[PDB]
Amino acid sequence: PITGKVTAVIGAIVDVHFEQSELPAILNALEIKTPQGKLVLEVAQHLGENTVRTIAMDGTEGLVRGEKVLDTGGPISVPVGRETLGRIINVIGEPIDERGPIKSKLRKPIHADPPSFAEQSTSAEILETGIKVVDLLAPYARGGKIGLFGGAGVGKTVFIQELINNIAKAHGGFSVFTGVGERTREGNDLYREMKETGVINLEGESKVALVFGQMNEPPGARARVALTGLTIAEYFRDEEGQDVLLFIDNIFRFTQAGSEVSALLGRIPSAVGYQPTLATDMGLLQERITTTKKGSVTSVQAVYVPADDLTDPAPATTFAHLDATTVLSRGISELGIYPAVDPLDSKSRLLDAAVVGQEHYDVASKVQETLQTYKSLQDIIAILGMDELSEQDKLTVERARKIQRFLSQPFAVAEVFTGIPGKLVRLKDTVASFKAVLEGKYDNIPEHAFYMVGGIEDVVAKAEKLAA
Amino acid sequence: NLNETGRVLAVGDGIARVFGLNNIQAEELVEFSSGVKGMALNLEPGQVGIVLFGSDRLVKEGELVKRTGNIVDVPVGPGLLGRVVDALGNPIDGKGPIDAAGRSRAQVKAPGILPRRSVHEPVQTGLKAVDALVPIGRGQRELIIGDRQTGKTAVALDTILNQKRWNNGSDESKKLYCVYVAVGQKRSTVAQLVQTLEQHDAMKYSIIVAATASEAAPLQYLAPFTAASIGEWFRDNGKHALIVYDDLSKQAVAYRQLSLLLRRPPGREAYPGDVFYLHSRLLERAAKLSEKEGSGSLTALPVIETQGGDVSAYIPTNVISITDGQIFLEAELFYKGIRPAINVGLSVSRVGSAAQVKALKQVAGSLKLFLAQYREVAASAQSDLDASTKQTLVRGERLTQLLKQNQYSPLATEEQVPLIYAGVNGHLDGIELSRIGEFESSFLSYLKSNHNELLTEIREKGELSKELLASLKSATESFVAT
Amino acid sequence: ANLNETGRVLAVGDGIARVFGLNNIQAEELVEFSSGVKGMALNLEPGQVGIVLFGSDRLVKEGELVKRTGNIVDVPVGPGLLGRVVDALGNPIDGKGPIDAAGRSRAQVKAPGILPRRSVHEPVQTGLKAVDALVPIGRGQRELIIGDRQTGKTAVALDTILNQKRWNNGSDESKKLYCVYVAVGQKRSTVAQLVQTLEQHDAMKYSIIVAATASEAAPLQYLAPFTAASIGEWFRDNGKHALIVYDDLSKQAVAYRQLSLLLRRPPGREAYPGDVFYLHSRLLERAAKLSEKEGSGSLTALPVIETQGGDVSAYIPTNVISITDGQIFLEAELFYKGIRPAINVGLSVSRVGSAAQVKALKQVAGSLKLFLAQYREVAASAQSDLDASTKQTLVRGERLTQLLKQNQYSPLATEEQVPLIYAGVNGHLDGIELSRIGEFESSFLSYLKSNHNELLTEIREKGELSKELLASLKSATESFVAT
Ligand SMILES: Nc1ncnc2c1ncn2[C@@H]1O[C@H](COP(=O)(O)OP(=O)(O)NP(=O)(O)O)[C@@H](O)[C@H]1O
Ligand SMILES: Nc1ncnc2c1ncn2[C@@H]1O[C@H](COP(=O)(O)OP(=O)(O)NP(=O)(O)O)[C@@H](O)[C@H]1O
Ligand SMILES: [Mg+2]
Ligand SMILES: [Mg+2]
Repeated sequence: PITGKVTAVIGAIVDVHFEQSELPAILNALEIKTPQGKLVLEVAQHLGENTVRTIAMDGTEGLVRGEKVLDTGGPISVPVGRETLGRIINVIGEPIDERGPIKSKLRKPIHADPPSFAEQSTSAEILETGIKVVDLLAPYARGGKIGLFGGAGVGKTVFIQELINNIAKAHGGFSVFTGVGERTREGNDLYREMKETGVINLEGESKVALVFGQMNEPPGARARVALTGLTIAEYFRDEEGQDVLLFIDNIFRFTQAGSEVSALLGRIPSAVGYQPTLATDMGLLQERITTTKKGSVTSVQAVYVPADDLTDPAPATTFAHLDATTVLSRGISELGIYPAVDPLDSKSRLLDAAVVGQEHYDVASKVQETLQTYKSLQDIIAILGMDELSEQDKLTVERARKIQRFLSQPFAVAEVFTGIPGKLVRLKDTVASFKAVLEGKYDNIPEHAFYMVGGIEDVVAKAEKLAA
Repeated sequence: NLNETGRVLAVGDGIARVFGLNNIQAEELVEFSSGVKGMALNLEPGQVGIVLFGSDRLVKEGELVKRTGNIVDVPVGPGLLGRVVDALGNPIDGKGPIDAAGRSRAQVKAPGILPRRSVHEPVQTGLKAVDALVPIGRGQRELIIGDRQTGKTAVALDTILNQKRWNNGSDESKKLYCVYVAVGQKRSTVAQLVQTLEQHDAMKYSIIVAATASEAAPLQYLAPFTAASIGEWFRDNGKHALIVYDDLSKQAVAYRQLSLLLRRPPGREAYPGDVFYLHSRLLERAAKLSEKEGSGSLTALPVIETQGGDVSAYIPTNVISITDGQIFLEAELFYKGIRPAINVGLSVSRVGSAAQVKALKQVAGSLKLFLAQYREVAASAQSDLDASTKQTLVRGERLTQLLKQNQYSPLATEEQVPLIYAGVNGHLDGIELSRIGEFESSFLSYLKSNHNELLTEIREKGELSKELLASLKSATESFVAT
Repeated sequence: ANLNETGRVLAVGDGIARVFGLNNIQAEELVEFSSGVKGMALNLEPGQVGIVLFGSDRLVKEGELVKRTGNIVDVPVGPGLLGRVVDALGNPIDGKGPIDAAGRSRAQVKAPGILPRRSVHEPVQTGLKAVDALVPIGRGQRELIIGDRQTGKTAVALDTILNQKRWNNGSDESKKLYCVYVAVGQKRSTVAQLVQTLEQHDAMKYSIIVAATASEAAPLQYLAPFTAASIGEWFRDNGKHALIVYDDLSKQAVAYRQLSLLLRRPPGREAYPGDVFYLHSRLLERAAKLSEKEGSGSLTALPVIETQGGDVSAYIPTNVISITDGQIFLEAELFYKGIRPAINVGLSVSRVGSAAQVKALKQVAGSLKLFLAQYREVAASAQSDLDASTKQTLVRGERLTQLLKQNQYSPLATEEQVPLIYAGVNGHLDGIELSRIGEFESSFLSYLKSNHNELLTEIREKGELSKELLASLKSATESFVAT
């Protein structure tokens, strides 16, 4: 049991002195016992003279110079395994749901090396998501990272939950949701909603692990939580072999936290006031989300854009790692289209002949082409009346309106809020379904047959029930 | 001695660097020879850095300093209602000692994830624009933000005034106790505020916590957390407190003073890396507690002053993202006579409908819409426009005018909904734009003499049935014709 | 404990270790810590040395022993690295075992002086219609690939490497071009995937990968391009030719900035140190074409820079432009329209390559440089009059714009290129629609191969257009177009 003594407390920075070379490695978790419970520090630097500088994971009010400090012998560790599913967990792996100890048998460090260059899967590949818009038009990369855009009131939470659900049923992979700087009020919402939707099931089996680093916690805590959430996600890949979803809400709050820790550590700020380690801080998180030979952790990360300036060093660094974006728009929502994904805005590196095959690409590029003139044609149809359209134009526009509505879809999780049955359309259907519509094989169907239905057979089934 | 005492090594700029005090707690309070107090923010090997609560002309090198053994606490309890206190809870209003239920610390763990419930009960501000378009619920943190002199205090203040409607009742679950934090303001400004509350008989349910412009930086820094704990007594005991932090711009300035003078590292705009943590620590304490935990709530109106409307500044950024929405005020609108000068298209309450009386939600549904469509077609307001656009323009002008309101005159919900209804539904179209004010006044009094039944139902039921709606429709046209 | 050969750690933080002893150490000597992690003696001071780490700070504690190495920062070099993937210090990362080194070169090697150089005159064939015709690169040149995120920068360099398969299978050693690709700051998976592409096109056997990826320590990223140039230099100094892609320098500069600020060097413009120019300039000066006496070798550099919001005037862009011998600028606007390669010709230039261009291309590139980037005069104005004269250049312009398009992974031989351009410049496309210029090109090359292969062969073997071949080429062109 290796002991030290607090020698300094300056806000969330705490210095501790030790005995000769009994010094904790940088990134070790240290512990002080407080009457609150216990305070964790993470070793940041070796200052010299057997003194190390640390970052606090909780408040430091009340500390006294000379107080004992215990070395854990390693980095912050977190429980891993199925006993984390359906539970709420903080940055230091403690349960914060008043539901008792995470009776997990193993624990792993949050700091760890990425899969080796040799361990790296060598061919990019689609993660089929069960969602038309995404699969067809902006498919997710397996072991990739995806930027989720647009703030609130666009069904982000239902969209995330549908993903947790589609992945677990279609690929039997679990999810980990990391609220990085999560607003306590909103975490409490999410938890209640997850129970209501089924994805957490306290009396049964849960599909998702919740890890929260709330806004009222010190930067140290907010910077590390992502890695907490990620470690749990890695265990499902490395030991259970699954294709795993990792949600990070919000990735910008990870950056800002490290900006703040860096500032407390005395480091001279870089451009725009971000930490000089902005890119490596980002790399140390991202490079761990990838496809090994065992599985993949794939991550859906919510991205805030400061000043709506996309060249700002935070998005700019983030974007470097993003394989796709899903752009949720109120403008798509206010036309009653659910999920409110924007088909023109949402983009993927993998919408590519080589990755998805020549079919998939061709179908999607036409859909894209179609919707594109229809967008510019919103301008003349608003002035010239409808009739003023040319032969191929008045058709594709009648058929665009038809595509634009076929991009809707009922979510199995929305079911409880809606009563409409939910549909997980396989990518296979999604491709043909859209190819056929584009070829004119369904022009003689009224638009409403296309709204809130799964695969083509439901456009068929629906239109026959509208008939009487 | 040295475990319990210290020698002043150096003093200057409200920083006392102190030798000894080897057993002191971080953030613990100290006492000096001359009697000036301070708190120990920097614990270092050689020394302790103490920030002073009073003029440092009172401190000298060599001077003796004692521990008090206490982290900053503050008295809390109902006995503070009607009182005006400094940041440590000393009475400053000449009304005698303050009776305390007990004492809470300045810094308190915000309620966790689990002991909460979704925001649902409204904080009725009395302000048509807010209650109709940017509704606030008990537990929520809603930011009042804008450039100087745009009406920010006024929004907070009409809100506090409006709580007379329940704070004179007997049903503790409906009452809303009020805490107002004056950070960095001038004393005569706090004095005049007090007088206003006194005149409208709102002091009885309010507590003023004042750390004004001449007061040492620590006290301005502390005042919010300290007021927060005062608020929390209500929350922890099955009641509902509203806390206004007027304002957080000035509190961030105070903390920056301390940090720069303690030589902690500076960052953007010279703020310390823990200025986000200061405000989030502070603001997560507003909360809507679970049924197990008593259903208490604390609702926060932090104020932020922007400079040139730049919400990307360091402190507004921090606070915009911590909170649940923005009420955005603007000089432009203000000068046009739109008061409160709320910019609808920039204001939001992420909570939204869940916190609105159902009646107001019923009539306002479309208000959100017409006004949205209004400010889109605005540049058209300057001859040739189809009857579609002429209409859109007619409507919006009037709905805008309906949202003007005098200061110190908050409206009951049952007074708000019929006014909003008339507009929303086109009963104001044929009425020249200058007469919308006198219309509101006359129409209200007419409903009060002739239709007290409709108003009583709106108030007592909170929803509008198709019978209420139909009744409302008739009574309106009735008046508009007349 | 010898304090001459050995040291004790005083402190470690911010990527620096402060070390006591090592009295015999040289400035910039590599050192070894207990954990096996390596470092570089950066600043020797009375009573201590400051060592920059090539790994995480976790891997070094206070009180630990540090061993001298004897060696200034260096790397393995030689033809034995071919087919191999290594880290910035030369360590294999490809699962394949110890590197087979002809010897070791320092990371920092001085540039060839004023004397040992000769003007570039030998083509680096990219196989990209737009680059070979309009921004010809010569062996020994430095040409910047610059543009925003996701604009095809890497594609342009990678097609160039894939294209070398043409000569690196022959015997004639002078026509061959070995390839060093440097990944600095990229995702491990990007690079893994890149290497698999290279393997699949059988390009890997003549290329070397040097990777310092996103999660690695800033100094490893700072260093990679330098150790990659010495690897590249071996070919140069031994009468052979090497192409080096620095993908990308923007990220190298960022890493360097990380190191300088933690070293507490004063932030300048955009927070970069004063020496961020010297960072690139010394690196890139090492590209060269050597004299007869120095064996005639060459190292050609293709550094990649990433603009933000398309601004080529930022500090780092202009620094590199003031070093290299030209730029290939890629516009995000063209890229989104489907014009790929999205080479903005107005803003692209090769300062020395014209000499080294294959004559055939030079001959059918008559003014194409001037004309095209000037059709841009009319084009921008077009959308005030339905003119007569300037309606022609709008139709030719549009055609050459499609001719310049090109699919990825499909680099094309010179003799496959010159006909397409001849057929464009002389207006044989004027009548054909836009949507068919794509199909025209594939079908036209088939026709040429089967029926007029004698002529392609002549273009390939002499590289010129004799009046007769010029006239014969006119013949075959007119025929196909008519049908
Ligand atoms: N609804 C209203 N109608 C008319 N006048 C108003 C209204 N609200 C506020 N005012 C006046 O406008 C001025 C600014 O309001 P105030 O509440 O002081 O804003 P503020 O943003 O706190 N300004 P300051 O704190 O001084 O930067 C005061 O003189 C108010 O009396
Ligand atoms: N000539 C081409 N024709 C068609 N598609 C292309 C071409 N070149 C590149 N692409 C595609 O366009 C995307 C961007 O190309 P890439 O070469 O990755 O550019 P980059 O500037 O290096 N992007 P990054 O480095 O990730 O910011 C890739 O998905 C390519 O597959
Ligand atoms: Mg004010
Ligand atoms: Mg690239």
